[PDB]
Parts: sequence; structure tokens; C-alpha cells
Amino acid sequence: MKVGIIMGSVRAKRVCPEIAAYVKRTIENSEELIDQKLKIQVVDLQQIALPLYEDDDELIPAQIKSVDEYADSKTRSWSRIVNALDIIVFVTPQYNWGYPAALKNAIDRLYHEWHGKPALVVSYGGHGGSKCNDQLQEVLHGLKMNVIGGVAVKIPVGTIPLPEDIVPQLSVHNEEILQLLASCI
Amino acid sequence: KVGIIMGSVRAKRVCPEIAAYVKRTIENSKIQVVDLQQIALPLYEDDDELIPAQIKSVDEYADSKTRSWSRIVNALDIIVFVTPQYNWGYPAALKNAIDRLYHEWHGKPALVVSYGGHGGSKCNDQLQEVLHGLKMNVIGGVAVKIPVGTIPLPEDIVPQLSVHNEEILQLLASCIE
Ligand SMILES: Cc1cc2nc3c(=O)[nH]c(=O)nc-3n(C[C@H](O)[C@H](O)[C@H](O)COP(=O)(O)O)c2cc1C
Ligand SMILES: Cc1cc2nc3c(=O)[nH]c(=O)nc-3n(C[C@H](O)[C@H](O)[C@H](O)COP(=O)(O)O)c2cc1C
Ligand SMILES: [Ca+2]
Ligand SMILES: [Ca+2]
Repeated sequence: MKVGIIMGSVRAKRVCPEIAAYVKRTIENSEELIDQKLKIQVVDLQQIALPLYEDDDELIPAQIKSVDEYADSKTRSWSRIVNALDIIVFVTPQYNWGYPAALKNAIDRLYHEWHGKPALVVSYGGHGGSKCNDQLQEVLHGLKMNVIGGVAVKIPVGTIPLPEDIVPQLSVHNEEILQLLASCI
Repeated sequence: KVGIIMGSVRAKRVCPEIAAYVKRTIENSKIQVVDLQQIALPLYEDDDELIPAQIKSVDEYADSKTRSWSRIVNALDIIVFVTPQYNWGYPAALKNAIDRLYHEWHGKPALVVSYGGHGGSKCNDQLQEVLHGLKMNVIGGVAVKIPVGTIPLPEDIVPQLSVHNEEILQLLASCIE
């Protein structure tokens, strides 16, 4: 079944891909999970480029029951991508003790596509991005997602790309990410 | 100098009515209703590679739209965030605008007037935490209940928004001095 790794950052130079790459390759090389052949998709919101100010729909997304009911075509396309996901791993930075606007914008554009789906929040920042993790988990709860958990990944702020010597040390989180993902499958 | 920053940029929106309620609530005891639709700070288009916390003055911003946005914000004395609650959180348009600046928020008093089916209290809490992180002097927050799905608001509801007069006025008059 499909695992969507949704990146939160859309900054031109950013750490998000490195974290998303770690999460992808952690699931892939996992011994428990090599058998369940999960298919993995890294979703780049910089590439989707979901508009902030233009939105043809005037109905609340909760009021929308299916994809064809959306007046907006860019929403419908984003609706398909997310609907095709069975498990979602949000890989997100923390901006000012909160979640990035690009991620919140994309999350808020949809509704029924999130329902009941397991969601793991992998945050990152100077102190793991714990405050963003906390906040985003609550937004996922509001969407009635099955919030598996949240892992907070410490990085050295200001250093892109990550040092050679810290990349290996991301793998301290391997056991928790895998125990959480596996018991869900 | 008091700025009422609207959080919603939806085409059909309740936000301007609540901003109007807050405005006329104040001046019925120097306002500026800021519209982020009109300011139109881009979500994706950043010239700036510099994190706004590293920026010591407006000039360092490589972005023209950011410099003007800084100008507007840095000028203000008191800020009242009038914001809806989207899925137990704050709107992206408001978070995007907030995150583009840093030093301009330092020490500024800020009151959050949220709204929603139950006053948008969850958004109010979440936004206050972000404001705390920007080292703003957070007065507090007031949750304004609305009927949801009817825009503009049912006319009978607009007067009864004034239940929140006491609290907004109490919280505001204290900070004035
Ligand atoms: C707008 C802004 C806000 C930030 N806020 C925080 C924060 O509150 N806590 C933290 O630990 N790092 C914060 N950072 C530093 C980020 O951890 C760092 O820039 C990281 O690279 C952001 O992730 P990204 O490169 O994938 O966008 C912030 C950076 C910027 C851009
Ligand atoms: C993205 C989306 C999610 C929403 N989530 C909530 C919700 O979590 N709780 C709530 O009380 N209202 C929620 N609202 C309903 C709003 O209260 C109502 O639509 C309001 O008019 C939105 O404010 P605005 O018109 O100024 O943008 C949501 C609205 C939208 C657009
Ligand atoms: Ca917590
Ligand atoms: Ca919490």
C-alpha cells in the first residue's frame, strides 16, 4: 500500500528533502517492511504550487464529499494525489513555534481525503521542532486522521546542507518510526 | 496606531465583518484594517535566502513586498489579529505573513480575536503560542462564536456580537496605558 511523505517546506534552499530522504530510505531498508512492499511517494509542495489567494471553491472542503464536487481544478488534482495515499508521513520544519504556511494551505484545501488515514509527524528544528509537531498533530486530529505519533528530529539550524557527520545520526529515530509504521500496517 | 490584521484571504469571507465589529467596538467607547488579500505576500516566491530572525533591519530584506510589509507592521502600536479557525489551527495566509518578519514583532502588544462555530478557541491558542515565540506582548484572546456557512452573516447576529464588548475593551484599555 502507498505511503505519502509530504514535505512541509517550500523554501528555495532547505533541509526538508534531506529529512524526507532519510524517512524514505529508513522505511525502504526496514526488515519488517521489505515484505509488505509499500510504495513510497515523496510529495513536494513547492512543485504542486497550490495557490494561496486563488480558490474557485466557495464551499467549505468539509462540505465537499468527493473530488468532482470541487469547483477548483488545482484542488481536484491535489485531491487525487492525497486520496491515493494510505499512510501519510508529514515531514515538516518549525517556523516560529508553528507549522509552515505552505503545509497548512495544502492541508486546508482538502478534507474527506484525510479522514481516518494514519498520519506520522516527523518534525525537525534546533530542538526537534517539537512545538510545530504538537500543533500539527492537533490539526490532524481536527481532520479526524489516525495520528500514529510524532518524532522530533534535532538539526543544526543554519547549515544547509546537513553536515556529513549528522546525517548518520538521524537514524537514532529509526526504531520509533518503524515500530509506529509497522504496527499500523 | 492600532492595526486589525485579517487572517482570511478567502473570496467570500466572514473576516471583514468581524474586523468591522472590532473596529466600531473600539471607536464607540487611530485604526487600520490590514487585508492580506491586498498585501498579497507570496507563499512560494522568496528572493530572501535569509531567515528573518537573522535580519536586523528592513533594508536587509531582498524582497520588496516584504520591506513594505515590514514598514506597515513595524509602524503599529497595538495589533489585533482577527482570524478564523481552519481545522483547529490558524489560516495559512496569516502564518505566511507572520513568518516573513521577525524583529518587527518583538515586544508589540497583540490581542487575538478568533471566530468560528465555537469562537475558534483552538486557533486562538495555537496562534498565541506562535506570537509568544515571536516574543510579542500577548494581551490575550477572545473567541467570537458565529453561525457557520452563511456569508455575509445573518443580520440578527451582528448586534449580538457585542456580548464580547466587555472583554475586548477590558483587555485593550489596560494595554493602552
Ligand atoms: C521563518 C523562520 C522561522 C523559523 N522558526 C524556527 C523555530 O521557531 N524553531 C526552530 O528550531 N527553528 C526555526 N527556524 C530555523 C529552521 O529550523 C531552519 O531554517 C530549517 O532549515 C527550516 O527548515 P527548511 O530548510 O526545510 O525550510 C526558522 C526559520 C525561518 C525560515
Ligand atoms: C479550511 C476550512 C476549515 C475550517 N475548520 C473549522 C473548524 O476547525 N472549526 C470551526 O469552528 N470552523 C471551521 N471553519 C469554518 C469557519 O468558521 C467558517 O467557514 C468561516 O466563515 C471562515 O472564516 P472566513 O470566512 O473569514 O475565511 C473552517 C473553514 C474552512 C474554510
Ligand atoms: Ca505536547
Ligand atoms: Ca497539544
